[PDB]
Amino acid sequence: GLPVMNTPGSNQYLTADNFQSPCALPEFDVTPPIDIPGEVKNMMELAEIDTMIPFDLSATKKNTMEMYRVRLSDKPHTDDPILCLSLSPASDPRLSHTMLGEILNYYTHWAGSLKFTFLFCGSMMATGKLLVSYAPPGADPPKKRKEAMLGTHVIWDIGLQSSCTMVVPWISNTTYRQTIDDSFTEGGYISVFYQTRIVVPLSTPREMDILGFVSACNDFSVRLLRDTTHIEQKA
Amino acid sequence: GLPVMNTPGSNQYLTADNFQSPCALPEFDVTPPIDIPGEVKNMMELAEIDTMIPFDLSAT
Amino acid sequence: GLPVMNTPGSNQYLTADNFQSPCALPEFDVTPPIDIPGEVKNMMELAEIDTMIPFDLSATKKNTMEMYRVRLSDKPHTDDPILCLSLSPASDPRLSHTMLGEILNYYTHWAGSLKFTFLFCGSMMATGKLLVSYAPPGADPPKKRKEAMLGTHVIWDIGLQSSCTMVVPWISNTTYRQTIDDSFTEGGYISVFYQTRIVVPLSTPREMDILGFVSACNDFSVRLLRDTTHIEQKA
Amino acid sequence: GAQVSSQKVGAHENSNRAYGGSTINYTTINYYRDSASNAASKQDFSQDPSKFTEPIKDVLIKTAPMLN
Amino acid sequence: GAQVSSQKVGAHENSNRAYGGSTINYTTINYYRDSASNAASKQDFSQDPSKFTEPIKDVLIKTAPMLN
Amino acid sequence: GAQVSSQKVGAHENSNRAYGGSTINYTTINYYRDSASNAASKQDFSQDPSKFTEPIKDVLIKTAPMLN
Amino acid sequence: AATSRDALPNTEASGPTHSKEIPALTAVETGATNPLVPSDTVQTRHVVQHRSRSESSIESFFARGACVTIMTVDNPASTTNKDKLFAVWKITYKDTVQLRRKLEFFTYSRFDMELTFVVTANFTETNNGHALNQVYQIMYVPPGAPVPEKWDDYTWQTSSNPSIFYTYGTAPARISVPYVGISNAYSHFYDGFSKVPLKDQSAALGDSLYGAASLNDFGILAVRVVNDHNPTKVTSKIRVYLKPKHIRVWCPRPPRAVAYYGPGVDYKDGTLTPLSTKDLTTY
Amino acid sequence: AATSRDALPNTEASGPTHSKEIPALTAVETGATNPLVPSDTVQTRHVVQHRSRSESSIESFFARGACVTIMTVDNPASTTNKDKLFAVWKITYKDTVQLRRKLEFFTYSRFDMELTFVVTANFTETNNGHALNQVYQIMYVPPGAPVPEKWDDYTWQTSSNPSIFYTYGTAPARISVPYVGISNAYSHFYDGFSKVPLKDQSAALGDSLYGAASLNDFGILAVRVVNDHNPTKVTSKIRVYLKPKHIRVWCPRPPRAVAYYGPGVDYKDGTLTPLSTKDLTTY
Amino acid sequence: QVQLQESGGGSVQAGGSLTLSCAASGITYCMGWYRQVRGKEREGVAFIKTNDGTTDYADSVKGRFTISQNHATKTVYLQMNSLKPEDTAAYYCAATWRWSCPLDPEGYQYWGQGTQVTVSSHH
Amino acid sequence: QVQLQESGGGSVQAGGSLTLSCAASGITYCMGWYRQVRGKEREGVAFIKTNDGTTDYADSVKGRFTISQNHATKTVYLQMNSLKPEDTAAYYCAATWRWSCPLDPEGYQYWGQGTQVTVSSHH
Amino acid sequence: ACGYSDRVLQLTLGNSTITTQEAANSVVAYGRWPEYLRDSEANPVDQPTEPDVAACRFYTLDTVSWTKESRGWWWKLPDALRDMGLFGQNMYYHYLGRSGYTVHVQCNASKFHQGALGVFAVPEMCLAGDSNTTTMHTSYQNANPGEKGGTFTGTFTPDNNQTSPARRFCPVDYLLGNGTLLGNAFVFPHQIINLRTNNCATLVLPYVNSLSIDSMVKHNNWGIAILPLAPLNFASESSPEIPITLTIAPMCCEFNGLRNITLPRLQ
Ligand SMILES: CCCCCCCCCCCCCCCC(=O)O
Ligand SMILES: CCCCCCCCCCCCCCCC(=O)O
Repeated sequence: GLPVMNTPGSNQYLTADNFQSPCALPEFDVTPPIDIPGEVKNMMELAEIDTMIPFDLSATKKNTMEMYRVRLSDKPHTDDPILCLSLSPASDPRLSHTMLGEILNYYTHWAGSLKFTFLFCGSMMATGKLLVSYAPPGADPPKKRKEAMLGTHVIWDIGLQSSCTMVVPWISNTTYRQTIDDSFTEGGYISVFYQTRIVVPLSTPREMDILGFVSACNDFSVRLLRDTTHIEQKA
Repeated sequence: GLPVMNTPGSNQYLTADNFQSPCALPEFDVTPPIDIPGEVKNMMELAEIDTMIPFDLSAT
Repeated sequence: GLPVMNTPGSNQYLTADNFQSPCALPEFDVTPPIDIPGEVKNMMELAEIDTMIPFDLSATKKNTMEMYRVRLSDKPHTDDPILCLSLSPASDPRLSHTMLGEILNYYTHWAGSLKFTFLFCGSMMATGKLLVSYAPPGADPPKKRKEAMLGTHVIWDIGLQSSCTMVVPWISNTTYRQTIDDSFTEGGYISVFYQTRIVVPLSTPREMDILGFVSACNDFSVRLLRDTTHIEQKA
Repeated sequence: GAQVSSQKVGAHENSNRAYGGSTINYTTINYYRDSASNAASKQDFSQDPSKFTEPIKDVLIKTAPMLN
Repeated sequence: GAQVSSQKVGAHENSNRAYGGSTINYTTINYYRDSASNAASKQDFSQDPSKFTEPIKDVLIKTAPMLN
Repeated sequence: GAQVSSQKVGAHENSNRAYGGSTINYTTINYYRDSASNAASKQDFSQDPSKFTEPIKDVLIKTAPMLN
Repeated sequence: AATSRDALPNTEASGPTHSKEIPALTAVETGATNPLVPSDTVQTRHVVQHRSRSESSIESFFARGACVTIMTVDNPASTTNKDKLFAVWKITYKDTVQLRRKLEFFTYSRFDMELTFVVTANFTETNNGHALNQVYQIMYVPPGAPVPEKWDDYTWQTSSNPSIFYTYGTAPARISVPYVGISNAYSHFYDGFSKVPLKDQSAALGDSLYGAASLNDFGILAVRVVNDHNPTKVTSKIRVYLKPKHIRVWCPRPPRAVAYYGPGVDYKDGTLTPLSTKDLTTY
Repeated sequence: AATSRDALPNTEASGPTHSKEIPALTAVETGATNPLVPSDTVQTRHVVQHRSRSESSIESFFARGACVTIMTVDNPASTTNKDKLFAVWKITYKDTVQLRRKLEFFTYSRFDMELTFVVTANFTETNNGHALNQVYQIMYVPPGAPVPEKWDDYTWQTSSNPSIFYTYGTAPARISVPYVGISNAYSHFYDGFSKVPLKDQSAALGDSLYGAASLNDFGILAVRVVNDHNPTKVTSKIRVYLKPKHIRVWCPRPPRAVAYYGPGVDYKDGTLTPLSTKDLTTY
Repeated sequence: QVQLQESGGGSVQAGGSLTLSCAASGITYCMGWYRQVRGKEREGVAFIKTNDGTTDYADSVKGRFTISQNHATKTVYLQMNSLKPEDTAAYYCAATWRWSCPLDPEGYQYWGQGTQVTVSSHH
Repeated sequence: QVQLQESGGGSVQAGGSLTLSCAASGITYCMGWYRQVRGKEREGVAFIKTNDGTTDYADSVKGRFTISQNHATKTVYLQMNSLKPEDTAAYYCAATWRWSCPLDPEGYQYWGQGTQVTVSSHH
Repeated sequence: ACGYSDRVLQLTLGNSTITTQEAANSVVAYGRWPEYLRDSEANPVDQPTEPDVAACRFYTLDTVSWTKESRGWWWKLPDALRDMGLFGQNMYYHYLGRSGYTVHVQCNASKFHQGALGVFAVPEMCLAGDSNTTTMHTSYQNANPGEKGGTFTGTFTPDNNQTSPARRFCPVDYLLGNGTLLGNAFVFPHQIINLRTNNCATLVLPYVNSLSIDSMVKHNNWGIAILPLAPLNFASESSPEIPITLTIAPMCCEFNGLRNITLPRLQ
């Protein structure tokens, strides 16, 4: 019958292919699916849900509740950092273990906007103003308020609305950055600083905690699926 | 002739498949079937006929 | 299913084929391309850009700046050649190393018109007239002005317009010539001669240089792609 | 002379812009001269189990007394 | 009964006299009776992340105070 | 949804009662969902070498003096 | 209306501001995630965006075929003391890690399973022995069906069992199986017990294992070498690659943090440290 | 409007002349290349031209598939002291010469890559040993993904990595990959540094290699022999043929004159003599 | 084609308790239904289902023994308590996928090598 | 599957400088991330990325050593200057593609044979 | 205008009513709200008893204490409410049943207290076992602690008694008890009682499972896990303490298959 010719690729099994194939259970009565609440359609949805960043990963505090507690105090004014961070969502130990981090680790290129959301967790009678910031990379990592102040930042007041949000807009050389620790496609630096300080009256705890929640903005996208490293089957 | 490519599944015999195949007795005169009384169409018919349950299955 | 029959050619990998093949990264988000200035579409464009011919390839002058400097002088009238050349664009050491030469070396047959463009590089107070010529092959290579004068030539005057152009029209037995040193499809001879001589006044350098630029004319075409010899990976 | 028929969709791909939604059909072309050689359609009927269930001469009404 | 669908062109071949330019479409014909057996269309939808982002009863207006 | 295109006939078979003569066309059907997967059309354009040849601001008239 | 290959929301030009509007202010106590796009906290230019979420669609994420199991079989000499080893495997994704972890981001699902079998072979003894191309049988024994006892018993006659005869050295074997789930979706996790301990019974008779059920029971695969005993022992491995196609999922969960241990949600000790050391005030 | 297979400009009949027109006169100082056709410097007849630039079109020039890399693997005896050699290769055209030089005439580009794998094999020991048809796996590990450590570790389970199982002796393996470039075009050359040396840091921490970037980083290929250890050591070579299709390029450069040395634009000494001896006044 | 191994078995006194381990090859529980059949000769004790629950014990031992499943290690145990001289028997472990047949010694397909346990009459 | 070789190593005096070469098999840098881990036993010195830059040195040696990449020859060096008796150690070279792990000796997969360097206390 | 504040709310079902002046609104899980089984998605055939008010009312389970050294708490549904009035009764009296809820976790302090409690709602909250010797072996008696609930821990402790194991959950807080990262738990419907803001929590969770109607005694739908996000600190007092109370109310409940009463061994 029909004159046919074989081309390179015959008899090769692609793991990522898409080809019809015969059936093992012809006419199997498929049980109709119900409408179960909460159906996903894209991974980017799981990503746009805030995720508590396990910031402090010091020798003692790691792998315990204390990794999510960035502790603040009522000490006098100082330009010294409260927290430093690499905008390496998919590679920074601090960001690699969050929902957002975990999704990207299955991809090679991530691109779009991210959104940190800080929650003040101190008494009602405690007040303050902080300067959370973001500076693009390719320069000195700022260690003084004065420098972080020179970049993209959001001055935050502590009050009735306990949480705030700084939006790190996508400002990058390429159209997508490497999900890994590479310079050419390096992300930047996120830093929080006291804008005044923490003020408390008498009979109030002088120390409290702040939780962080990272998520993506609607224009966040990813590409080129790959395997993650966050698990391994040895033997 | 026609550029074709083989995909995984070529040269595999499925016991539950369904594919046309050549004929051994071309033009064999098939004897027309009559209308014999009592024709099934589904197993579920054989099932909807009462069946005496052999209840007591004691040693004896 | 469908009765098919295999024909000779099944299971053979052609390096120059063209057949669809399955995809490794289904639905990979392709980054839209921008409109970067300067886009090519054909090799023949790279070819129609003048290229400085490294004429003098003498033992001493080769592989140094001096290979592009065809030096002229104010000596008295003589019919002796200033430069000789083989219209073997793809094979003559003199022509094989130019942009035009390099393109053809990936092909087997070249055909159409070529165009040499000479630039006078002597003082403003220097003058002259030269006879650049082209004679078809199959006869005595001319060594006297008198003979080169009997062919296709362009008498050139040195002046305000520093450059001139002689067009070697396509006059060949076949429809395409071998890009190699073959007689049947031999090219010819290009030669420059003094039509008067170089005249300079007092207080002027008695020697100067002339650069050459080879390129093709709109009807220049090529065929049958092959590998070049101008590079090699040993071990 | 192809035979295009419908399929009873099971797991509907998050699509109705191709798959799942809009009716999915399949093509079938006979390549041999013999009926034997044909594929098994599977689009078979179904009947009332009465030629087994009620092999009775009179008509049964499931609400009235069986033996009257 | 073929299924011709469109492709999202990536690297457009210096053509619009065949490739790149004029919309490139692909054909798809089902060869088996079962939906399972069908190829994966990939022409899937996309929805609003609200059933996760804003699981709130009242309506959120991103410019007004969250807690009023 | 096939793609029938023309061929530039080379050696015309002593025919015009099938081959050579009457325009010879070829069919092309895409089998994969990705543009990458598509065959190379080869029906590419051609442009004027001016973005190389005449990169000049003013307009060149090949009969008049270059430098005026 | 919105598909996978559609362009994401276009960034709109935004300028200076001084208003009674407060984009930056939220309160995550509401559970609601504040939706802030670029044109909020900073002044952004107008951008005709081009990036699409095509490759991140449910179908695309699981669009690869994973390695679920490795089944060993052989063809020993007719003179051997041991029996011709035929493999039996309980059908499940769980045995490995990768495919499982990916299926763990969700609580439920429906997907037509497509299977692949890349078989391999080799000799074992230091003998220049010969072996003709071997034939392989892959047999699907549903729950409670005749599971073979020998490599050559009535069972393999499979008058009703969907099997696959693979001839070594050809394009790998493949079959497709739709949603065979007893439910409406296959439960990757199950909070409960198949039995309920009762009071007028005994602790033995009402004891059940936590986390399991019939939900994840579909049957087993039995693989052998259809060729008889050959003068030279030839072992063989059967790799099964499963790929979910036409997939849907319900209710997200966080991915598996620590190393796996068993088919349960359980975790072993010493593997409880997922993270590393990194300063709070260092980039 | 003008395509590849179109006939070039027809030569027009030109006769004697004596005018105020000066075709032959230019001045290459203008950067502009004088456009002179036949009917200028000489009297030409009318020619209905037939030659077309079809085969010289961008697509056609790169229309061949080049040999990018050779990867060696084997299948040694179960008794060997050494480990079963599996190959890992950084994905790049640069390793060889040919394909590279051709890609060098331009500054940038976009092209869907099509790959070919013509694998070969052979025995190695002077033993009349036997080996069944071997199975091969080609695994694409993107940047920063689990690169295998052994020939048999969890990595090859590839729940998300696009791999290729090739069965020796069949029509060579092939896959197509579109423009995976992080840019808009792949940069064959890159004037710069991935890092910028800073002042309040140390020369070590801000040192980077000139010419490189992430642009040309796409991942690596890992190839092995899926069959286990066999009584006879069987080595194998994996040849990768890459062919650019659907191609575009920007801004020409002159071809590589001297012999290559490294992935940089660098050149070794002693190979600085591209030309030969030839007289100025001899044909 | 699983392979059983009887480990963790030995001498002890009367009244005490001892544990028995039964690791297996594979692709272990895949042959399903693990058992514990004692007797110098042949006699059941414990039976167990790889899936679900699903315990049951010999009436003669009921309420003093327990069979457990460690699907991760691929080992099935047997906690024997309040031992008594009549417990000194030849212990073994078994399997058959057939989801039934727990009341027939010859219904099995898989068997291990064994481990002699001794309930020494010290007291 | 690269193969390392430690060459260009030997005795010298105190204060001087010596160079160390580390050629490799393949398909060399393809396994990526070359290193220099000294110590009589095990202790890092230099680390390097086959791509980009991308240097880093052990705090203990910082500012006196340098690791370089010769992708053409497939050799990675190590320029040791201002040597001091405490530098007499067992030098080796390493690799692992994993773009990270430079702070763990057992994180590697590739190792060479070695070369003993001696900073002889002459002065 | 007329004082409609997001913190001021009133919930009412049957004969019970909850009021609050410090709320962060309410969270309607996955966007769905409770409803009865649709004839379309129906499974069994019998007539379904819809107790409504009788079962649809707020039940206050026992109250626990929150101090500094508290690691966490966990509750199961429909477990906890297995001893609650009619809902409890009808439950044991059937084989199949579906029920929604309205968890109203209350927990107030003062303007002088600080900290945060993460009230999470994990559909199918499967917790891990306590031993590295026998997986999936946690007994039912500990799996359904009922209204007293189960508690999280800050360090994994393996059970070494193979003579007679404990057979209970040993959930380490930073791993949600299921071995994932707690910081990612903010994907399941939830609310944070960050003392300063609100003083309660509210999460209406609809019936989720793979089945349309399933066994209640046997299967647990929603898991309520409350773990301290921020530690409870007060003034300059070494041992502060405030109580935590939960009142989950069933919604759109129905039952199929009336049989004899189930009496499960609970201890
Ligand atoms: C010829 C081989 C036929 C194979 C028949 C199909 C066997 C069904 C396997 C289904 C695996 C899906 C696992 C989901 C388990 C769950 O989450 O409940
Ligand atoms: C199954 C194999 C999948 C292969 C995946 C593709 C790897 C991408 C390789 C792209 C090579 C193009 C080189 C261009 C480099 C540049 O100039 O910047």
